Order: sequence, then structure tokens, then C-alpha cells
Amino acid sequence: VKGNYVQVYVMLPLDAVSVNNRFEKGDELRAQLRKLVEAGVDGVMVDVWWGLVEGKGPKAYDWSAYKQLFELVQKAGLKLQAIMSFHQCGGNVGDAVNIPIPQWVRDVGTRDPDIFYTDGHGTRNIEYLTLGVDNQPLFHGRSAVQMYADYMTSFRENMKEFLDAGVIVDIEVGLGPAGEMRYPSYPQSHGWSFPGIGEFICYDKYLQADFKAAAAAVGHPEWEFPNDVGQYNDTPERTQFFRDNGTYLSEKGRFFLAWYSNNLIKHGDRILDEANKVFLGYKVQLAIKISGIHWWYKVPSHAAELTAGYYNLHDRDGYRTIARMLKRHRASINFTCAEMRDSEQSSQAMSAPEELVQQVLSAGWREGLNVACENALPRYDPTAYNTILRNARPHGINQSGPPEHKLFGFTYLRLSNQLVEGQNYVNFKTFVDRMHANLPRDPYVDPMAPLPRSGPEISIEMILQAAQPKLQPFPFQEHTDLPVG
Ligand SMILES: OC[C@H]1NC[C@H](O)[C@@H](O)[C@@H]1O[C@H]1O[C@H](CO)[C@@H](O)[C@H](O)[C@@H]1O
Ligand SMILES: [Cl-]
Repeated sequence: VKGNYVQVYVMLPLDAVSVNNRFEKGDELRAQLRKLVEAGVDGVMVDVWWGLVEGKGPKAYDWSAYKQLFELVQKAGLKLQAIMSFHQCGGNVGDAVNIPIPQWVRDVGTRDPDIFYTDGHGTRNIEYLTLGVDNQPLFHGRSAVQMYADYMTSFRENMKEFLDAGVIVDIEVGLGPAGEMRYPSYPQSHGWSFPGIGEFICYDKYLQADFKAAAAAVGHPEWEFPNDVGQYNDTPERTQFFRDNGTYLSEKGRFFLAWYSNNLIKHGDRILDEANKVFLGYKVQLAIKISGIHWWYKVPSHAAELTAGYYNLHDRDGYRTIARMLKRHRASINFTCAEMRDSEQSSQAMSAPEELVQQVLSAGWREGLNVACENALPRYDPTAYNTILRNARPHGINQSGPPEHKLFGFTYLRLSNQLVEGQNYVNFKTFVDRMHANLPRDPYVDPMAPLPRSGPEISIEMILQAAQPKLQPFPFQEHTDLPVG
């Protein structure tokens, strides 16, 4: 029965550490984490905000608040998943917690605005640095990749005690906005609202130069980005690019989609190679986060996935390519939407979160990866938990041994007083029991080996062999066999 146990983590509040980099929630979190422990929770997840830690200047890392937070977590006896959060928290009208990337990095942007992902109207998105500057030494002598590597190295050195004590068990490497490996193709601040197709965010001068060179390398120097793609809030059929039998299918469209999605893959590969080197020999898993772009999954162009950078079509597996890139690093996939049913979604959005989840989990498992999941949106109801349970053990319980497939972990978004009071807590606690296959909490489950060095670098052509033939997912049971109620 023990092979069925799925670990449950809970995300901490976005302001677990204050926006001024002070630890202020000692008493509150102590009581809240005690409730989590009483409920059987294996660990917590937390954003380690770049804007807080390296906020005062290059290499001025102030870890003092995170250390206090981490001691609290260790004192509670909980495991810890640390997100290298190289992205802005909040920043939209109405957001409660607002933590931009370091001011001194934004200061570079006042002179070189092309450090930011840029749309076709020229709007600069300040939430994250363009993958176009990964290897450009623009930041007081450092490249973006060097800044990420140096931050992770400082983290390791300063948190060594927590790593050695087995408190920190997972490093989630932020690779884009919201920590997700994607482009910022659906920004509320630029006027997007659900379920707009989004936009291609490749207009910064660095990416423009990259495209031109890539185009010349295949004999077509003349080529430009597609200009029949509409705008953020369009539907696919309103554009010549994304409509059925549209220009996304052309030789030109295919080249562009490949270039855009490949650049995201290369960004992840090169940052994971550095992260692996940093954490070599520590008993931790490295993970990336893939965003759950479920809208337009039911139309041929998969338009919102394409603009996010996931080149996914009925005959092209745009997630298995990503999974193949992760293999050499022994990195895990952290996906979302684990809580969603298709019946809960708007019809006109053409949304299929269940099939998308099935596609991403199946891709990870076919590449031999650990796969974990999060809920996309806040949920406290038994139906949500039953959906997560279904995704956690897609073929149900194996009474003989471990199941054919299971999630390596699930991380719940997110801790607050609401979760640990009233009927919410009862529902949550029962969820954790079921995730644990009704066994008691086992802190020693899923032990990590010392992280080995990433295997040999493989080319983009090698990675892309995973795109086709596109396979049906593994069959998933309609309903969990171990529901909450
Ligand atoms: O965890 C990543 C995102 N998954 C999909 C959710 O809808 C979204 O809200 C999540 O992003 C938030 O939480 C992250 C972890 O706390 C944080 O890094 C990110 O900035 C968002 O606040
Ligand atoms: Cl295969």
C-alpha cells in the first residue's frame, strides 16, 4: 500500500517575507504550520523573491528574513520546496503583494528597454528579463544567466544547513513570469482578459536579431514575424494565422512557431545546466513550472498555447519536447490545473484542462521524469480534491505494490487562515489522508539521492524528435477510487 502515497505540499503566502525583506509573520505562521502538521502535510513551498534578496544592489544578497522563515519551517518538522523566483510578484491594479525585480536591474532598462519582453505595439513587460539577454553582459558586467547562477550559488552557501538537514528537498527554477517557463503572452496589465488568444512577445531587439539570423541560416533572410495574428483578446477564427486551415500551417508559420518555442526550450536548458552545477551533490530535485494554458486546446491551432510558447498541435507534442530537454538534468515537471474539470469551464473558451493535464503528465512519464502538480485556482471543495486525487493516481490504488503512474507530489495553492479553519480544514485534512492512501504521514518517503551532474548536452534537433509521432495519453479513470466524502 505505501507505494501509493502521494506527498502534499502547501504554498505559503506571497508575503511570507514582507515586501521590505523582513520576517514579520512568526506567530501567525507558527500556528498555521502546526495546523498543517496536524493535517499530515509533508511540506511547504515558498517564493524566494529575487527582488527582495538582491534588492539593494548587485551581489548584495540579504538572506536574513528567509533564514528566519526557514528555521520556523524546520522547527515545525516540515519539508521545503524553494522557488528561485526571478520574477515580479503582483504589480497589477488591486494586487495585495507587490514585489518587482531588483530596482537596479530595472534601472538598466531605462537605458536599454530591450531587456524586457516586448509586444508588437512596443509595450515593455517588466515582470521578467527576456530570454534574449540570457547571454548578454548588460547588468553591471553580468548576463542574466550569470545573475541567476550567482543567486542560486549564494542561496546554496547561505542555506547549506537546511539543505544538509534534509529540510530543503526541492529547488523550483523560475524561468519566466509567475516562475513559469513561458512568454508573458496574456498580461492583464496590457489589457488581456480570458480567453483571449494572447500575443507573441518576441519584439525586443535581441529576439528580433536572433530571428533574422535564424531565418538567414535557412535561406530566407527576407522573412519577418507573422502579421496576421490579431491581438490579445481576439478569437482564433478572427485571424488569418490561427483560424482553421490558417497560415500557422505554412512553411513560414511553422518556422516561426518552431523558432519561438525552441527559444523557450533553450532558455530552460541553459539555466537548468547552471542550476544543476550549483546543486550538484545535494539531496534535492530540480523542477521547472509549465503553465496550464487550457483555453483554445479544443481548436486546431491551440492558439493560446502557441503564443505562450508551447508549440502544441494535434500531431505535434509541444510538451514532450520540453520533457526530453529536462531528461538529461533529471529535472521534474511541475504542472498546474490538477483541480479542474472541463465541465467547470466556459464553452466559448474552447477549454480542455483535463486532456491538457493528461497530455503533460503522460509526456513526463514517457521521458522517465518525476511529475508534480499544483491547483491553478483557489479551491476548498471536495470535488476539487477528488479531481486532484484522480490526477494523483490516474489508474487508482494498486493493492499489490506501487501504481503504474502517480504524481511525485502535489502542491496546494495556498495557505491562509481560511484553509486551516472551519469545514475547509476538515475537507483539506481528509484530502491529505486520501493522498496518503489513508496511511500516516511518512517524513522519509521519496528519499533523494545526491544530485548527479546533467548528462551530455543534446541539440534542438535531438529534442524535437520527441514531437512526433504524437501519442495518445495514458488512460485516466474518470473518478478517483479513494474519494474524500
Ligand atoms: O505557481 C505558479 C502559478 N501557477 C498557476 C497559478 O494560477 C498562478 O497563480 C501561480 O502563480 C502564483 O504563485 C506562485 C507561487 O507562489 C508565484 O511565484 C507567482 O508569482 C504567482 O503569484
Ligand atoms: Cl515513443
